[PDB]
Amino acid sequence: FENRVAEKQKLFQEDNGLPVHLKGGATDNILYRVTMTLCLGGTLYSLYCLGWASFPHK
Amino acid sequence: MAYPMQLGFQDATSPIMEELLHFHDHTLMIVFLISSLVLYIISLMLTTKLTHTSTMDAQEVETIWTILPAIILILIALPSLRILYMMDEINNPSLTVKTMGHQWYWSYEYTDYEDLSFDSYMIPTSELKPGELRLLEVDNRVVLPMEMTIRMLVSSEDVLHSWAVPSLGLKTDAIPGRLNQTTLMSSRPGLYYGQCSEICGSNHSFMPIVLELVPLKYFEKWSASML
Amino acid sequence: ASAAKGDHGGTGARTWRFLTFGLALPSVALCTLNSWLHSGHRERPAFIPYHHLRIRTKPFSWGDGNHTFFHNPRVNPLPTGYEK
Amino acid sequence: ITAKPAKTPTSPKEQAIGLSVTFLSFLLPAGWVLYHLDNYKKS
Amino acid sequence: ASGGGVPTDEEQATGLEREVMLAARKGQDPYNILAPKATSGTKEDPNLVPSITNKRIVGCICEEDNSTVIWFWLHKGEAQRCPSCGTHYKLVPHQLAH
Amino acid sequence: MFINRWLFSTNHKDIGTLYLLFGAWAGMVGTALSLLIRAELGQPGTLLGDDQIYNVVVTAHAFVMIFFMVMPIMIGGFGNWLVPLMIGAPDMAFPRMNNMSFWLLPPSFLLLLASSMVEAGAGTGWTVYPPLAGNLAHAGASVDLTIFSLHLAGVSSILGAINFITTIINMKPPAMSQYQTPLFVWSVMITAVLLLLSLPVLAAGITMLLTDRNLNTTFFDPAGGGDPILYQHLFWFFGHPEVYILILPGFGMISHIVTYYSGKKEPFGYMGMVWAMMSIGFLGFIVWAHHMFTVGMDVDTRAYFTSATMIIAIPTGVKVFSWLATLHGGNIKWSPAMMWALGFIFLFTVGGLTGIVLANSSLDIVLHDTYYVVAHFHYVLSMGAVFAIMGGFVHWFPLFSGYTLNDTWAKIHFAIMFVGVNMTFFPQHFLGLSGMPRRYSDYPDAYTMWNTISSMGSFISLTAVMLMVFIIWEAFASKREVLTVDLTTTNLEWLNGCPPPYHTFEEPTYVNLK
Amino acid sequence: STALAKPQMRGLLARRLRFHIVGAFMVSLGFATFYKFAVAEKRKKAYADFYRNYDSMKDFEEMRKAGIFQSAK
Amino acid sequence: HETDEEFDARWVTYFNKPDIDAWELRKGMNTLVGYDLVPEPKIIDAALRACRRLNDFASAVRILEVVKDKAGPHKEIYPYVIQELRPTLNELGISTPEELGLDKV
Amino acid sequence: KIKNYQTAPFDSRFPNQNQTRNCWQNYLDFHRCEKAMTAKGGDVSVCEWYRRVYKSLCPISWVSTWDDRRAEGTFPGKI
Amino acid sequence: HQTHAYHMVNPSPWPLTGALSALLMTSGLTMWFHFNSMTLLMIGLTTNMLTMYQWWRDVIRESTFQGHHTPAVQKGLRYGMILFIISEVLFFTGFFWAFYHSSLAPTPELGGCWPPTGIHPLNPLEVPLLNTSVLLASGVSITWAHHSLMEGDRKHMLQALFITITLGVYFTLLQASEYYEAPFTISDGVYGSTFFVATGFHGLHVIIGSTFLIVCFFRQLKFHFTSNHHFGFEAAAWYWHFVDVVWLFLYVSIYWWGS
Amino acid sequence: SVVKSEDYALPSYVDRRDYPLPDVAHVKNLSASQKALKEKEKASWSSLSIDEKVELYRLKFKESFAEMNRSTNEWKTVVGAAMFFIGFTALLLIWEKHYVYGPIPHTFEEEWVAKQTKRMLDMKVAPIQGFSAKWDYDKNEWKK
Amino acid sequence: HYEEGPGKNIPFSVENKWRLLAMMTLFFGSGFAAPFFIVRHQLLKK
Amino acid sequence: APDFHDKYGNAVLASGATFCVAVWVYMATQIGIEWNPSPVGRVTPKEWR
Ligand SMILES: CCCCCCCCCCCCCCCCCC(=O)OCC(COC(=O)CCCCCCCCCCCCCCCCC)OC(=O)CCCCCCCCCCCCCCCCC
Ligand code: HEA
Ligand code: HEA
Ligand SMILES: CCCCC/C=C/C/C=C\C/C=C\C/C=C\CCCC(=O)O[C@H](COC(=O)CCCCCCCCCCCCCCCCC)COP(=O)(O)OCCN
Ligand SMILES: CCCCCCCCCCO[C@@H]1O[C@H](CO)[C@@H](O[C@H]2O[C@H](CO)[C@@H](O)[C@H](O)[C@H]2O)[C@H](O)[C@H]1O
Repeated sequence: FENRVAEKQKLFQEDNGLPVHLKGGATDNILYRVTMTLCLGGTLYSLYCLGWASFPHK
Repeated sequence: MAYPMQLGFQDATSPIMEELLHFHDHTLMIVFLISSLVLYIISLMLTTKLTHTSTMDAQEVETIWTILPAIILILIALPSLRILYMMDEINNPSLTVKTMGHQWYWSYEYTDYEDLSFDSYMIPTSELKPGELRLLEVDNRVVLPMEMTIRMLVSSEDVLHSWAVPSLGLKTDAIPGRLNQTTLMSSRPGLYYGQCSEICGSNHSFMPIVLELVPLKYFEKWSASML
Repeated sequence: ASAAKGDHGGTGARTWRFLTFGLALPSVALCTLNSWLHSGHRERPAFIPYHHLRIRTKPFSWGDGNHTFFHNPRVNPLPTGYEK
Repeated sequence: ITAKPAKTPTSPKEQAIGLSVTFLSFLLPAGWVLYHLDNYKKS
Repeated sequence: ASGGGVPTDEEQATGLEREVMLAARKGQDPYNILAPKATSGTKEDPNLVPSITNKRIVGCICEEDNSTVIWFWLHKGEAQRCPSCGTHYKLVPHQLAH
Repeated sequence: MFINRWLFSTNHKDIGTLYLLFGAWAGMVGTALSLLIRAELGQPGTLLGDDQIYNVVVTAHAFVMIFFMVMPIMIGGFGNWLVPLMIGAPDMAFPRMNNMSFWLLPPSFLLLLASSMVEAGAGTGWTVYPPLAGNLAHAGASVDLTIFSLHLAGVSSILGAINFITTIINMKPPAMSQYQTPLFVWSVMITAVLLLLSLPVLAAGITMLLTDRNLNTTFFDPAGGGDPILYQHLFWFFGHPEVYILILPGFGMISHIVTYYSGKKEPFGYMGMVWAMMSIGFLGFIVWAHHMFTVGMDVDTRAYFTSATMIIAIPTGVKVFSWLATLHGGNIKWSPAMMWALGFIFLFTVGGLTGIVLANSSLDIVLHDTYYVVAHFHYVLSMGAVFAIMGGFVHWFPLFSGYTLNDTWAKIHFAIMFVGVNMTFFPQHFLGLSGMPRRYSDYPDAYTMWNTISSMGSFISLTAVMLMVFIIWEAFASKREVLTVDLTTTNLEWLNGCPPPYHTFEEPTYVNLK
Repeated sequence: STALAKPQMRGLLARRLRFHIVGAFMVSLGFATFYKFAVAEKRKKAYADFYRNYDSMKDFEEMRKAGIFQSAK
Repeated sequence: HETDEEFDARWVTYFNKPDIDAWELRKGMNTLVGYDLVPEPKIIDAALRACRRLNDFASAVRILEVVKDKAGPHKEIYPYVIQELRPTLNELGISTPEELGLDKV
Repeated sequence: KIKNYQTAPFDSRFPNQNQTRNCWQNYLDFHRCEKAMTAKGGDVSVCEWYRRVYKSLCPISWVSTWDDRRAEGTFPGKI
Repeated sequence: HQTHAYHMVNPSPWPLTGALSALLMTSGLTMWFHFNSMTLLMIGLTTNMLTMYQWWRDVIRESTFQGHHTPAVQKGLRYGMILFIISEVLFFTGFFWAFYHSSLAPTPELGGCWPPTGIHPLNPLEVPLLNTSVLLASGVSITWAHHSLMEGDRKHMLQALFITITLGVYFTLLQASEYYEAPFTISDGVYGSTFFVATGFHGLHVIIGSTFLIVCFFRQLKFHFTSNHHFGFEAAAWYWHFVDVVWLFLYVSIYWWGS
Repeated sequence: SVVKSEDYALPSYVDRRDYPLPDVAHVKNLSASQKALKEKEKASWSSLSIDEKVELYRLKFKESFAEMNRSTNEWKTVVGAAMFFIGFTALLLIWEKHYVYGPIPHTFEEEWVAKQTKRMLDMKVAPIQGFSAKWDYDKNEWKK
Repeated sequence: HYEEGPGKNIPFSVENKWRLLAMMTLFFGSGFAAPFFIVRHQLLKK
Repeated sequence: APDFHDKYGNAVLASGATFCVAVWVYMATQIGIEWNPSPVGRVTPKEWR
């Protein structure tokens, strides 16, 4: 391995106004969407499960 | 039992409950005095137009208001700990009785000589007899000899309960797997009531304790007739 | 103690490597010998259905409800005894 | 503290409406439930 | 026994961390990491309070060991005095972006 | 813009505001739960059902008031807003982890609502003792939902505490020592040290309860050799420090409010105030078995817990007298905030003194698990903690919002709440001396009179709560913008205006060493 | 027409304080004395008087005749 | 600390500084009213003459009000102090708050 | 032979509120004594004291569960 | 522009996804324990890993790539890590308390003795002694790693850190094998309960520490650490010595004294 | 005169009796005659009329001590409103008693209580002070 | 960057006092009503 | 200029006091609340056995 820290420092310091979590480029946005979709979808699912569990299934 | 509009403790039925009453009176006197002093000082600080807003020296006064309370605590702790060690002294009981908590009723076992045991359930309100107390009466009372030292042993066969009789100064938790001991001595005959004192589920409110204190000779005949 | 060795002039990488290879790994290799030696199966004890063991107040959330998570048929009996 | 006069004053009439709507928002749902307690118990 | 391959702060530190390390070598403190030392505080010898704008909050610990700090905005212009001990402060505005 | 600001926040003020909104919503749930308790008790006979439903309501009441109302408001809400402003810091040490402490609470609250919706609820008491809380006497999901709710609230406050301690040790001006920070900052750091040490013990104990319920462990089950009493030690080893956690940030706000409305530049006896809060925090870790005096503990153990518990009166009495000494000579301003603080001094003292009565294990045998304990703790919590919160809310609302309350309405609200809480709780002393137990849906007929009066009190407090909502509405509806505030030279949090800009102390304060 | 005399002008707050704190202490001893007579002594004397001639067998006989017991008719 | 006479002399000296500036005048009065006393006439006298050198009539009047306020319910103090200040009031043409109507609510 | 039993006397090895070990110890002692007597061909009646004490102290369900477990071979104490 | 040395963090979604993932895991364990389904739990485990991965990636971005970690930032992280470790020590304390409470007064159900009747403990001189020498060795090799790093020696840093991780992994495998081989299980009364819960939380912390060391390994491969600035590696070393010390207490208490 | 929010960081005016000389004058800007009055103030104050003296005071300060310390009738509104809302609370309790609470247990009926009270006395409930102590067992009546 | 100043540092609008009243009512009212509905749900179950 | 309290104070105080006293009196005495006062000096004991 050679030291490529300087290229990363230039990438993450680019003055493009992006928050750090998206500053890596297109892959950051994809991973974010996957994460937030699983969190929101999975939270809706937990509410459905709570609704199901709230009634006797006799 | 408690009577309507009661303010303080049920009248004491055992010499220990009597000590607790006198010790509470001594403590409450100290409580009323401190909180009157605080309310009074408050009103004193707030009722003048004279001011003094510059930096105030703290060391002199912190002595008084640290040593005064320490001394007062000591004047509480001394009689408190004397009574603690009293309720713990050796006494030689004439009788041992066990009570097991259950959901939701007490059972009692008197197995010094014979195998005597029975369950004790609240009288439902719709079956009270005229003059009987809602939530307090049981079908089978805990009959015990008056004027004698009795060892009570308390445990549970399911969840926690707690076996209490305010008149005698008693409350011992009922814990499955454990055998807790307390001593009971009534100075008088009569009927003494208590209620389960650890949350134990749907009928926690509805599993009372009623002791029936009578002369030894009546106790022996009752024991015999319950076998 | 001081343990029983010596160095201390300066505590550097060289000293700590000296201790990794000269003391720590050899102790591991010794304990490894010692263990891979006292290994191989010890006989399973007679089954006795003691009520304080093999507790089941609720079926486990996997398998048939009755098998612990790292059930070893050879040495873990079920509450009715060792398996076929 | 000093402060400016209200930018959007709330007259006595407006405070009476805000206060009434506030108390109703607490009283009516709980009142509805408690009033119907007997239909719930025996159901 | 030993060789290299590990970058130093001199080679690789960047952004604000590098600025603070480069200022520290010059004996300078643009990011306010050190407590400034008081002058005598008189009107001829006021504490000099650097700022990047035209006012800054000062806290004055009037005597050593006071637990109470006295806080006030110090404005560009004539020296102002601590409202509790009277010690003088003067704002010296501007610069920072080297 | 909206999502970035309010869901992705890394700003101490906005996160402080989220906690205040959350704790205000919890407060409504808590109050409703307390009114159901008192509607059942306001007449003899059975209103709601047997003890299960009644104690589900009692359990939820306590968990909501403690974990979702008082802690988020005092530590999350006031601590986040004020602590960085009071030390001239630009934010918290960990501004993004700060946001996770907040967001862990709505799901913690959801798990608690869930536990009451499923099966028959968790009717266990907020102490969640086994075996009642075990998988036989509370089969099904309610108690596990309750444990997981506490695990989330635990994690939230542990990460909170690490954030506050670090921020307060590390982010002061380089000239400011710890003995130049205001008392409220002290109170939050000390509270945070208690959270840090006590919550992990609770987490261990409720994890053992979770495994007793679902993995066939038997930590608290005598059939496997365990001991129900063990859970009580683990729980109260946390639960006693928890009660000091609920009141300490309250003591810090009281010191600032009394100082401010007395027109003083500083509290009387600062170092005695600091010493007292550290001593209380320390002593708070060695007294827990005063919650266990009837479980059958040896006599010398009961003698030690009685004496060590009493000693807390000493540092606590220092504080009370120092508050009085701060009033002394003041140019007293009778703001609604000052009235809440003066009520706090008196009513907290009363509840502390009935705590000293319970500390005597001999008399506690008779008072334990009766309404005398309920009277003690509602004086320190629903008068103490609550009056501190209301005093701090009316005092700092103009800083957080840039708008004033109508002070006459806020004084009317105080007078209602004062009458309602005292009418609720004062007669419970009589019910406790005369033997009424805790956690009862019904009582023998002799206890009717005090229960009826106590229920009427609670309805008076409901009216004050409803009025508070309307008072907040009125302030935001009329928009009276703050112009000047006095004593800024000794109250640094006001010095950036009202409300302060989003970014404050971007240029730090100047403080020289001399 | 006559000059007004010089009044005390210093320590007015400390002087009011000292006067009322001494007041509060005297009141406190007055209350401690009252309370030991109306509550504490009254209690000890109620118990002492009740028991000095108490006959427990006779107490039981009245209870038993009034029909209150399960074990004694 | 110090005797009463040394406290007063220090305050007299403070206000008697010929080139006392407006800031020192205010600081000296705002500090002085934090103490548990009503200032001696000779202190108030030195503060009124300092008002005169600063050409500030209104603050001379305000200083008389604050003497009256520091006395709280001790109503004999203010009339005694005004009595002792009369030759200074007369010499400097300071009217009291009462002669100005500024004691009306 | 030295009788008139009223109840178990105070026993200084178990002076505290928890008396669980007092019950257990006398239950063990009784059954150890009865086994030693029924071994060496002898009189079980010298064991009688322990039986009286544990009967006075021990909840009937504990005795009964311990008796079933001794009959099943699952009693975990050493007899 | 700021003129203090502290880090104002960009607004971030990871606190919210981390909180939701905590809801999904806990409602998921509930689902699993009572409604026979693993679905929520697996989604919660997944979003939790994703959150941790991005959150810590972003801390790396802010420090190594963006330079936000001035000495005052770094000093705050030191305090945070020390406090965190203190909270984990108290968590273990409550399990040690459970263990001593049950073993010091063994109740009649157990036979009134410790170990309980029918429990046959591991011999503490066999694999438990091997484990102890493993984790003590890995405290020596990680200290060699730290000194190499400070001395600027890339190759011996990677070699010592690799040796440290291999020993963590060996510990983990030895322990998995010992779990399988043990004749007593979690359901064997308070013996199995205290044994498996205390050693199992310990083993989880060994996995967590090994993961953190592996992260430091790859960051060092990528040259992220300077000979003077390397807080991630220090935090992982502190945590690692914590895990070793907890093991010494378990070994002495549960395996040796409790056998 | 007009105070502005964007003035927060500047020294400001306040009427407080413990801070009698505030950091700025109440009125900073002066009209033509107010400027002539400030010049006149530099000469002997005996030459100033009462009106001029008052007007100098009102330039420097907003309210006098008597004004800023005055009492108000606010207490009437506060005590009266609190009683009004406390009275409104009783409306809630009347509704609850009418619509929510059902009949109380039969043990509170007058004949039950009379019998229960007898039985409490026959069992000598609280015979030392609390209850039966207040009954006279010789005259068969409550002690007067 | 964000709006600063009174009425702008909060997640809810105070532009219109009546819309604000409705929002505050839904917000506090939902919290207050919930335990009564949960008690109701529990009674209606068994 | 008289403020709100000068103009309305006396009325708020008189009406509030009167309303509060009347509605609490009505609530306490006319709607069937069981206060359960002490029987001491009030109840004539009656044969129960
Ligand atoms: C709301 C219902 C009230 C019911 C009244 C009782 C009826 C008497 C019947 C008719 C009387 C007939 C005679 C029978 C005597 C039986 C003696 C007994 O058995 O003995 C035991 C009793 C004796 O107690 C009492 O003797 C009543 C206590 C009254 C204390 C004064 C405060 C009263 C304030 C005003 C009303 C309360 C609401 C606000 C209270 C504020 C919180 C303190 O039981 C208690 O322990 C309760 C005390 C609780 C401990 C907290 C104490 C701290 C209080 C604060 C100090 C305030 C200082 C200044 C004084 C405070 C000035 C404001
Ligand atoms: C902080 C704690 C707290 C508070 C404030 C309260 C408030 C009240 N509680 Fe209590 N309560 C407990 C904690 C608390 N409680 C605990 C721990 C238990 C024991 C649980 C158990 O046994 O397991 C308990 C038990 C308990 C019982 C005993 C039940 C039993 O044993 O059967 C009763 C009975 O009357 C009771 C009543 C009330 C009442 C009427 C109030 C009322 O005074 C409430 C009135 C409303 C308020 C005080 C809210 C005001 C403020 C807000 C919502 C803040 C607004 C915020 C902003 C504006 C930012 N509670
Ligand atoms: C804010 C919360 C809070 C606070 C601060 C405290 C403070 C104190 N508490 Fe309490 N307490 C609770 C909340 C709190 N408590 C709760 C929720 C419960 C029940 C838990 C449950 O079971 O659900 C409870 C239960 C509880 C019990 C157990 C009773 C039982 O269940 O049987 C005890 C016993 O010792 C106790 C004691 C004390 C004492 C000595 C203090 C001391 O810190 C108080 C010290 C203060 C003072 C003493 C007043 C000021 C001092 C002076 C003016 C000086 C002069 C005074 C003297 C010389 C005495 N409390
Ligand atoms: C190899 C060493 C590494 C340990 C990790 C092991 C893998 C399994 C899962 C992860 C467990 C980690 C957490 C600790 C939890 C408790 C039990 C785990 C210790 C363990 O693995 O014990 C096993 C039982 O596991 C069981 O039940 C397993 C039960 C599996 C379900 C996991 C329990 C989930 C609930 C945990 C809730 C966590 C609460 C944490 C709150 C944190 C505080 C805020 C032992 O197997 P056995 O067959 O009984 O005996 C061996 C017989 N031959
Ligand atoms: C603990 C906090 C609560 C304290 C007490 C709250 C006071 C309640 C306020 C009024 O609540 C309303 O009361 C009505 C009756 O007064 C109910 O109408 C009910 O009764 C009516 C008339 O008798 C019918 O007209 C309606 O259809 C019927 O639903 C109505 O639903 C309910 O919202």
